[PDB]
Amino acid sequence: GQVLFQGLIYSFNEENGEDSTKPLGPCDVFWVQKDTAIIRLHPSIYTQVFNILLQHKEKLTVQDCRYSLASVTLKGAKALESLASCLRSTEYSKSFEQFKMVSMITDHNALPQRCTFAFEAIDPRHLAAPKKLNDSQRKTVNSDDILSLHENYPQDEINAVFNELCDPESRTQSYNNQNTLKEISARRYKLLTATPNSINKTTVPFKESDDPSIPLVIIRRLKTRDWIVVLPWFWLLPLWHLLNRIPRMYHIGLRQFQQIQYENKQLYFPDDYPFTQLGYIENSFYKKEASKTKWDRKPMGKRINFEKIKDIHNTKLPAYSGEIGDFFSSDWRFLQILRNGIDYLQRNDKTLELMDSKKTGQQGVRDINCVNDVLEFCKDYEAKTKAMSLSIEENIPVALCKNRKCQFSSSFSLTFFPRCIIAVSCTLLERGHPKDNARIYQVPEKDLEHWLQLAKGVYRPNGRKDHDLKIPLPEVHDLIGFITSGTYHLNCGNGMGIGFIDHHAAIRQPTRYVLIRNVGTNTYRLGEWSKISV
Amino acid sequence: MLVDLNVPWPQNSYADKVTSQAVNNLIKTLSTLHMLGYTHIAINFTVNHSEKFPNDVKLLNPIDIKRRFGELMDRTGLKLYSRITLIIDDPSKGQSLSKISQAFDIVAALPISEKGLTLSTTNLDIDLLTFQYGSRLPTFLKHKSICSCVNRGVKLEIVYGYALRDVQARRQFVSNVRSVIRSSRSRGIVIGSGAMSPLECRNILGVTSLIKNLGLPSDRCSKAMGDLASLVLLNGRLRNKSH
Amino acid sequence: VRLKSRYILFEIIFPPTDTNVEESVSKADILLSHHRASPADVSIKSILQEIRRSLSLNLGDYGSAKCNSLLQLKYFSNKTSTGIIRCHREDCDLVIMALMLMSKIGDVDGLIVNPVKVSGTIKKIEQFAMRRNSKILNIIKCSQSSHLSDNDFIINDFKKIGRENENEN
Amino acid sequence: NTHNKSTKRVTKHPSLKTLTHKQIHTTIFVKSTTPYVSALKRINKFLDSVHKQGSSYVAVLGMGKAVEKTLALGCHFQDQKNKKIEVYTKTIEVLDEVITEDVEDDDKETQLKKRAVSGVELRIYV
Amino acid sequence: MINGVYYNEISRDLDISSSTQCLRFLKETVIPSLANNGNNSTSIQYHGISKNDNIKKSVNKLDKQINMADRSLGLQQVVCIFSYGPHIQKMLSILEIFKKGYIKNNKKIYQWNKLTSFDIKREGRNELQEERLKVPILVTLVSDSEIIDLNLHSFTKQ
RNA sequence: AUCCAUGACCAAAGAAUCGUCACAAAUCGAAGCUUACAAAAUGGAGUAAAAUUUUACUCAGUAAUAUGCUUUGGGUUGAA
Repeated sequence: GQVLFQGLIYSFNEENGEDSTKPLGPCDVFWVQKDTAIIRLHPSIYTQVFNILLQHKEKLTVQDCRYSLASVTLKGAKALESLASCLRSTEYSKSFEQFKMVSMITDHNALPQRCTFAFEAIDPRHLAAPKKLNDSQRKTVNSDDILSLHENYPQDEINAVFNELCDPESRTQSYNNQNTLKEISARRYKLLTATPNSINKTTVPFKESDDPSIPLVIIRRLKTRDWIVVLPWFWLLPLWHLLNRIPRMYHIGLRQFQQIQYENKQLYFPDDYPFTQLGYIENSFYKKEASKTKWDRKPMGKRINFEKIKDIHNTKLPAYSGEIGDFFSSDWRFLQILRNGIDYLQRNDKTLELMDSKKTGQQGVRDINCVNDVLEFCKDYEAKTKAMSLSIEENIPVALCKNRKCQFSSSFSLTFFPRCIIAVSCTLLERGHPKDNARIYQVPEKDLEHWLQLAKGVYRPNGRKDHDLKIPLPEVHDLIGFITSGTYHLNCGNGMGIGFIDHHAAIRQPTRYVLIRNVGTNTYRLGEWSKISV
Repeated sequence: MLVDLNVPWPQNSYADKVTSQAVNNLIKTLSTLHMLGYTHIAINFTVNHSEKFPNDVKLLNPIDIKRRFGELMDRTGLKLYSRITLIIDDPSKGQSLSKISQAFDIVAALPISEKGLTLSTTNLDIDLLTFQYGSRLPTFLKHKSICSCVNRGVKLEIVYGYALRDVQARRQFVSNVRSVIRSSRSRGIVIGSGAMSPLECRNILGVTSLIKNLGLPSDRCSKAMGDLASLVLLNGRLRNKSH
Repeated sequence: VRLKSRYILFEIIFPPTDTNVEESVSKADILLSHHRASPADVSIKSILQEIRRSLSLNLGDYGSAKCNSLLQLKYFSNKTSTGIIRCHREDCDLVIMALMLMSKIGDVDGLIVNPVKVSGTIKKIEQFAMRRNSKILNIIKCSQSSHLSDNDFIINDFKKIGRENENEN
Repeated sequence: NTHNKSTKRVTKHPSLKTLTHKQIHTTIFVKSTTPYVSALKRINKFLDSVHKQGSSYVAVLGMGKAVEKTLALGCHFQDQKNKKIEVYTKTIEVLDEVITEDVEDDDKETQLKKRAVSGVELRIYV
Repeated sequence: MINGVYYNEISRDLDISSSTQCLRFLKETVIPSLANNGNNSTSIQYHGISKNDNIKKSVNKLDKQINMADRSLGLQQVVCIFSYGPHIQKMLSILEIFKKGYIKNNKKIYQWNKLTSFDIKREGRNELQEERLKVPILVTLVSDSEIIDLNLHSFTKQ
């Protein structure tokens, strides 16, 4: 069916005995005639996969055409209407008839899975002004002609025009005679003395063989819900000049892309993949420096003090004076160590215990009696084992279809096993505004009734909502997740965040509520979370 | 909502009945107060706590709220309540308030002399306290007398009505209100309005300034006619479970 | 810097306060009776003079001089008694005190001066006044057939006060 | 014949529409999860900026859950606001996806089907 | 009091939860008040809808009611169907389907619609606030003939 | 070759969190809660009664909840 693909791409290495795989990032794979494939990749993972294919170039052939093919992405409702105002054809082709008809939908979610277009356009500099497709005549499009698009598919006419992109000499001939601006101007000027003498045309005519034909492909991405247009490289500039003369067309950068994909409850490869070798670097090595550099470079007292905060938890452990974990990033190493230690503290003694008052100070013995010992173990492991040396590990896997939940003086280290997590989106039922790196706690079994009552609604005698009450607090071993992107969600009118939570935490909740608190604050807001199928 | 809870009922004691012109004036002033913005209203009643209370369980509240004003609780949404202002002067003369509790919703007290004032905060069943701001309050009242009652569920009341009648009463009102504010440390203060006429009523967004430029913090001026005045009414209505 | 300001929108209510009238009870009639026009003996000077009288008596020299520095009456209509006054931001409460503690404007008696809103810019009190008039007209044309209020005390006035005297940008 | 034992996943699609930049600025699609005061404010603010588009009415418009909700709003504008409204009952057709029916994931084969419902359009004048 | 419906500022004694009593009241109280004199009576076979029905038999009944075995030289088959509240969704499923198969014999049909409301008053959040709700009422006339001598200016023609 | 004190010059930066403020509209101001549906429209699923028809009901759970809820406002990577 040659429908577009969007998923996750790995890096296999099976060549000698023991082998494994590690997720890399998104990928776009498009099949053609069962023996040609086109792959689109983010630049960062471009080379690593590429050399892998070069391990079998005895059997395949590869063209690094990233300097010869260009693309443009279009989003919105009136998108195809604007693109169709700057494209004409050379001959009569059915794939332009379908393109003409479907450019009048204005709600692209109704269209089916596959909406590929492919044809040959003329030099867009002929028009000298964008022009409609005379579409106002026909305004009785129904849901019966849409079903025709699934049967009247021009397979051969797509393949023939497509194969003029996977061949360098064909798209070299595509430049056979590219016109300069002045000679196009002279050609247009020659239209003031035409023979019909009753027309007054503006667009220049088209020659049968002394002008180039530009192959062109348009595809639809369903998961991101947008339009790709794929074109030869040096042809991009003439087209892009017209596309920005539409009275209501706007160009966007990369931050707007992040915001758009945030609103639709979807991830974002650079910033929001903490289980990939580069997402982990972007999180724990690139944002942290950019934040600390502007933090410690303020006079003390003109910035938020992080280790001097009062009443964060119900009862205080003397390990951390103030806030938990790093102050500048979503620290996942602490999550792994803390959760693993909490699990080990219940090896056979179900009832945990926080601290015993001055048992002792410390074969390099590091006993695992109290939870304060786990916290000081995590404190020791940082700034004295990886701030003076290097070590790499992926403490964050992704959810797997199989079932490997449980586990257990030989190998009992707290950084040896990856702890599986899942990705969720949390919406706030009451006041709140979750920023980045905020923490996500489970709801304690005690005070569940109070939080449920707050969810249902508690009203003042006046008639409004009651907010100023006594907010109860949980322990420090109730930390189960982090939030990686969050701001005011305009599609619902209330604050919302997206983040990750520990997998074993969610599969044991008797309810579906969580508590959210920012970094450097002690206010706990309530929220409800829903899964994302990624 | 807005709550004003000191509209007087035209009757002096248990002997006389209500005439026609008095109720005619009361209806007009109620309509004006409804126009200005108030929604919930209570009706006052003054006795002396030393008189022969009717023995029967009826006709001890001659307000008759469900026959009169029946055409004002619809055709306009304002709701009405009932209250009585006992005047306490002696530490005796019986008539414990277990009887009139069921026949009203709000019970107040208006002490006159030192013995009465110290009795009122000692052990009664009132849920609100008031003073005679017209003239000559027994002065030098301190936190000692008022702390015990305000720690429990009692509230203080201001009327601002006497600031509108005459200058001579106005001066005494503005003198006594400062004392009562500073003695209670700005805790548990609510505002009523003594409206003897359809002229002596006022809006909201100015009287709050009238109390703010006398000593009350602006954070408390916005809860006098509001949450506290709503809570007193809520408790008074919820007291009706005696039956 | 630049000096701030506050604008106060004040109405005048003329309650009946007379016995042996027994009016009807309905949201239409109460508003239609309380909102009669002004007897035209009041003017733009009478209100200002009376509000100056009510300050130097209920407040002293240091209360009547912190407001009189900037106190101007901009717009006033007789068909509907709405008016607009201007003052300093930090000294607006004293003007409100002058407003309440003042009755019996000039020689006219038995009336209430009612400040209904205060706002910073002048562009917004105009919108508030328009919304207020629209609300009154809607509530007077919904109790029954509108023309049962045929006396036209105010009905022809809200439309015709559009921008006749409100071009004070 | 065949019983519709299609408990497998079904991805309901929005009804096909088409707009003209004049129906964009003079139309409201009342959702099922729309709070009452939300739509009340929206309608109250289109009847103030529709003259410049050369129109004289606002087309509230809804189906399913919306209908009674929609009608309630219409009531609030019929009386207690003194405006004239027109009511039209319409039929609508939408499209539903169904699978053709190792272990494979959600990405299965697709077939389209057509199903019809009924809704109401409600024109509120100025 | 703070209870019960309020139709045209007048208290009524009936319960919204039960449908039959409300339908009876709506049938014999307001319908003649909107559909005015028609020579003191016109051939109008009333029909009320409820959320518990079977649409096939109901549309068969509506088909029968508009043709009394092809009455010749008689009155007009004018039908009036009404509903209120959560039952309205069931009515439009009928009223449209009946119009679908009836135009398969290239015949025309004309209908009129009208909308009114019940008011309801109930206890709000706490014991000091009331809340008032609106419940919709929809009535529709189908004719099978041209304009009728009845007075229909408030109705909408479709 | 070391330290302390006073003075001059250069350079960095210009605190964070929580609560209250009357109107079928509000506030000293602004914004958000519009890709119309529960697969109950291959002409939905069932229960009772009486001679296909007539009369009574059950099934929609993140169910829905009415001028209601949520966010923000002086140098945003100092000088507007």
